[PDB]
Amino acid sequence: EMPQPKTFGELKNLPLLNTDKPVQALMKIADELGEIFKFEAPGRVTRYLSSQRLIKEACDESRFDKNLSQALKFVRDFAGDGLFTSWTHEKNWKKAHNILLPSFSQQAMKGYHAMMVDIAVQLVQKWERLNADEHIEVPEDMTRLTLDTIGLCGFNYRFNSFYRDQPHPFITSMVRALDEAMNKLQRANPDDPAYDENKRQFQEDIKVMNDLVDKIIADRKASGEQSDDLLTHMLNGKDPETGEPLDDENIRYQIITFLIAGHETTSGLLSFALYFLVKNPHVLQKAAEEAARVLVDPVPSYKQVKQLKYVGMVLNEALRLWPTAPAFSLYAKEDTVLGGEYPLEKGDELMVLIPQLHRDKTIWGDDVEEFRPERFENPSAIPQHAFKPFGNGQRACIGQQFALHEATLVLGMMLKHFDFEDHTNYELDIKETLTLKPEGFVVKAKSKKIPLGG
Ligand code: HEM
Ligand SMILES: CC(C)C[C@H](NC(=O)CCCCCCCCCCCn1ccnc1)C(=O)O
Repeated sequence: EMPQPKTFGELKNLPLLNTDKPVQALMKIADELGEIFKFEAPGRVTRYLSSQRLIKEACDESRFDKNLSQALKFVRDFAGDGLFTSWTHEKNWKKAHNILLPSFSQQAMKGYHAMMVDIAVQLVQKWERLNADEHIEVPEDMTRLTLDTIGLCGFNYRFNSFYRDQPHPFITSMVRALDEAMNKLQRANPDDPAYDENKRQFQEDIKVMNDLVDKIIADRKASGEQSDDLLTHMLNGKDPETGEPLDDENIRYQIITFLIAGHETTSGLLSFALYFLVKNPHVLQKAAEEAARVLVDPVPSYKQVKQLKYVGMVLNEALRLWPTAPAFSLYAKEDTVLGGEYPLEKGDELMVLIPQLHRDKTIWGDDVEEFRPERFENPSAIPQHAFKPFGNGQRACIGQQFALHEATLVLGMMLKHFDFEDHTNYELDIKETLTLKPEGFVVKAKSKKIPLGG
């Protein structure tokens, strides 16, 4: 049979998720139980997969499709039928996928590059302007950068995060809505009066988000201004298959979806990469040498960013150890046998535990906990389905090239401009929300005093 972790009577395994750090908890469970285990809650069952052997089968699109976990279902209250929270079989999934894919291609990154540089220069200037006795709050600043980059490149909206101590009200509401959504994953009687306040606040937070986004869309339609950004493409684009464009409601859901993605999910990659670099100074030296050799102009060009090969290896190795969207869910399309040993019925759910997959010793060797960017020196020597930080197949991350372009640009500029000090000898503490973050990660940066382009 299938291993299963400890139970809590009629609550089955559900209380195991009643913790601050559920993914880390599930990883320990996988260390104990192996490549597959059953996880039961009242009314539901899912099987957690950790091995490349089984995950490669799960990633066969003829046999399994993307499932929406209860978490994703609660988030759908504000992300709607945007790309991330739609079923593959919903008309609006393929329609938006077809309309938006060209806006996310490697070719599209050339068009976003200048505005990415705009926000990256704001980060570099902030750090240049700190006084000698000060320090950097890494995740907080990386989030300023990533949120502002998606707002600007995406929809020509400036959140102006570097002008703020307290988040923009939209972000306050987005974060609190996401927290509420995932808090509901632990409530016996959702309709209890105790939760009346939570509900009022949730609706207020949804309205904050909708009002801003709907205004952004309406203002653009009225001006007729042809930016050339995601919003332009969504307003103008037609799905080649149906011949139809997106409606304004779905465009709003896509914008909210991109803003969530571009927040701590993408800034976590930068924060973990810097964490590993400061903990591995020889690797930081290699990466800084590439940045200084490649980034020879006052600001980076698109071409130069594509030449930061070792920087991209550092980012992939950070995604290997701490993928910031650490789990995705699948369902069986039909009755099928997994791995020649586990019979599944149509509808049965699977979870892919990505940090565990990325520690499969039969793929990576014994040293899986070492931070060694050289594992990605030839990124096509990596076996199929061994490395999945951006999900699978047609339901993989549409933002992968965007996230990697901004992370590579930013991290390159950081390494060119500053030497870094782990002045507190920071102890890794990974906070979990929808994403992963090295909470309390701080450094000091000493400027190399290299001028920036204006
Ligand atoms: C390091 C950064 C990122 C990582 C590791 C990541 C990871 C992932 C993963 C695992 C999925 C599959 C989700 C699932 O199966 O439930 C996904 C999907 C998606 N991501 Fe990303 N993501 C990142 C950044 C971004 C960014 C910056 C954007 C937008 C600007 C974005 C937009 C999306 C969208 C829209 C989907 C759903 C696409 C579809 O199903 O059609 N992501 N991402
Ligand atoms: C197996 C789980 C116990 C893992 C845990 N997830 C949740 O509690 C459920 C929370 C997931 C819901 C997130 C919904 C947000 C939808 C928008 C995502 C945008 N995005 C991200 C990546 N690319 C796009 C965790 O991640 O710590």
